[PDB]
Amino acid sequence: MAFASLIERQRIRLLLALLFGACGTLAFSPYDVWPAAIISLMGLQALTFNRRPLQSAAIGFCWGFGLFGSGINWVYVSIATFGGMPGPVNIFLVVLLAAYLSLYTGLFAGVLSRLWPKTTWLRVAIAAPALWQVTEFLRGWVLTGFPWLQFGYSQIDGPLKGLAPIMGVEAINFLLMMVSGLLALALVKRNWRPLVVAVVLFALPFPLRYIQWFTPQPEKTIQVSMVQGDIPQWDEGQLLNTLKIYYNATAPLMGKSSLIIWPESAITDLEINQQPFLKALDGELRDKGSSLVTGIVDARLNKQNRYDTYNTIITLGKGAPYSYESADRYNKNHLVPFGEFVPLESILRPLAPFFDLPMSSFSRGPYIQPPLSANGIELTAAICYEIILGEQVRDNFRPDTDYLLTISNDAWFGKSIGPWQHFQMARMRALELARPLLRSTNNGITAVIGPQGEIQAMIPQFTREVLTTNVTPTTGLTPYARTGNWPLWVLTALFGFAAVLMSLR
Ligand SMILES: CCCCCCC/C=C/CCCCCCCC(=O)OC[C@@H](O)CO
Ligand SMILES: CCCCCCC/C=C/CCCCCCCC(=O)OC[C@@H](O)CO
Ligand SMILES: CCCCCCC/C=C/CCCCCCCC(=O)OC[C@@H](O)CO
Ligand SMILES: CCCCCCC/C=C/CCCCCCCC(=O)OC[C@@H](O)CO
Ligand SMILES: CCCCCCC/C=C/CCCCCCCC(=O)OC[C@@H](O)CO
Ligand SMILES: CCCCCCC/C=C\CCCCCCCC(=O)OC[C@@H](O)CO
Repeated sequence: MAFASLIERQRIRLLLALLFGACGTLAFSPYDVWPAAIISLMGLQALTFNRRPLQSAAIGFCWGFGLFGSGINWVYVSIATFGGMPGPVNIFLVVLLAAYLSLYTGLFAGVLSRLWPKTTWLRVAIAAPALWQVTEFLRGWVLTGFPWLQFGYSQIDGPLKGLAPIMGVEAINFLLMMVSGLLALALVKRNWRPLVVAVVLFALPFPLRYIQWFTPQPEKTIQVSMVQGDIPQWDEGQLLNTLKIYYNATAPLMGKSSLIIWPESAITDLEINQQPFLKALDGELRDKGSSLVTGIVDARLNKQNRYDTYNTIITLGKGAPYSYESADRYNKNHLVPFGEFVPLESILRPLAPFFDLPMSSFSRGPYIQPPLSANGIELTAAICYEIILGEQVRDNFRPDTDYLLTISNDAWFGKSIGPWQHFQMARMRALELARPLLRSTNNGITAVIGPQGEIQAMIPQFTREVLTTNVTPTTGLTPYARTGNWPLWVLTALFGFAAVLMSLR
């Protein structure tokens, strides 16, 4: 009898949930098995059927734990290499992070069955997508958020990619949970009608993939070069060898590439301390008709005679004469949680011994900043983690933007799937805004993404290489570039409002 007790059957559901959760990791790069997203969501919606809320919440937690425990544990690579803590602590911190994010899938499951206990199409097709949209927003907002592993991104090369330029990637998250909900409903109820509807709703967006919301601008085509210095991890001697690598790789490209790009924090020294190098390089670039965009750390003295330390992008050369007082620059807005700041650190700071506090704290640039301009080219900039924040990138985008720009350094996570998941989401921005995206990294993944998310050029990871190719700007506004998120939030409110009112009836 034991195998069939009520608690054992609940536990079986918890194990299955863990498995279905882990299957969802296969949807994202480098695995790119986009059907695994539909499989993972079908289990989440099937295993929560006919459960009390706290049971369902536990199922949603274990589902998320399988998803995040298997799709985010690459953060271990950075913790174990630079954290200085024993192995067990490092494992525990990774488990901790996955348990934290699993709270939001648990919240989704608990709320879904509490308000929509019955196995309906309303539950799986109306309430679930609406509620999923809410709990996923909270995951990406609370404590500055971590909106990593959103199944919509797995459709970058899939049947539903045509929806992203219209309503953004969250619209794909929305439809996937609806389509997966109906498939789950068809199987447990062994009924063909929800299957047909799921197939229609899933296939209707297919032709949209062929819409080109943009027009190429051939007369503005240029040769761009992206230097992948592949620099490992307080030594001037090594900074000089870093400028040597970048200068020597860049010098033969001046006069040939109109735009040259070094990655995040390529110049591993304060801008204040490199005026002679930067002015000399400015002159050489200007005298050959080339421009350089580069990452750097800028400790800027402020009104209060203190230093705001920014993660910065500077410009030099033709159409961007370098100057410490230039406004042709970009300061990272969204810092990496636990990388560039610790959440809640401002509140709990007065109690910390001064000697234990970090030497410097990173400051944040404004949420909206103008495009960078180099050699007459408009570049909407995002640094590293910022490229995953679709709404933010779209609010900095302007109709005159020629290319999206992202520079980053993903060496912290070595050979793991992290950099690939990051690269995957970056491509969704190019598709959302119908602009080519230039992605310059330290040791990968360095690539040019076309206006429909396609990989147009790329150099392999872990190589000291220059990616040189011709790139063409685009003009035109996708429906999502014009609107942003609010169309889907209306649809989410319509769905949410209609579902909860019927649950009250
Ligand atoms: C068929 C039955 C098999 C039983 C369970 C199957 C489901 C698996 C998902 C479970 C995910 C667990 C999360 C723990 C964190 C991993 C970690 O410690 O980090 C590793 C990192 O060091 C490597 O980079
Ligand atoms: C600032 C932080 C706020 C974060 C927002 C989320 C709020 C949480 C409440 C609701 C959802 C989480 C509770 C259910 C999961 C825990 C559980 O039942 O575990 C069972 C499992 O362990 C069996 O093994
Ligand atoms: C330029 C503008 C282009 C605009 C294109 C965007 C398209 C987005 C809309 C897609 C969402 C439709 C969802 C309908 C739900 C039907 C349902 O719940 O069925 C239940 C039944 O199956 C139970 O048996
Ligand atoms: C009861 C409350 C429990 C709440 C959950 C606890 C969360 C634990 C996770 C902390 C460990 C993750 C460290 C990631 C390092 C990022 C990095 O490498 O930085 C890159 C940066 O340098 C690029 O600029
Ligand atoms: C003791 C304080 C307790 C505070 C409560 C826990 C808060 C949890 C929320 C968010 C934590 C997850 C962030 C992981 C960062 C890895 C990443 O994304 O880096 C990739 C690349 O972009 C870097 O270059
Ligand atoms: C009731 C019907 C039968 C139920 C069977 C369940 C079927 C679905 C799930 C598939 C199980 C595989 C989960 C792990 C996938 C590998 C992965 O995620 O690799 C991440 C790795 O890289 C860690 O970093």
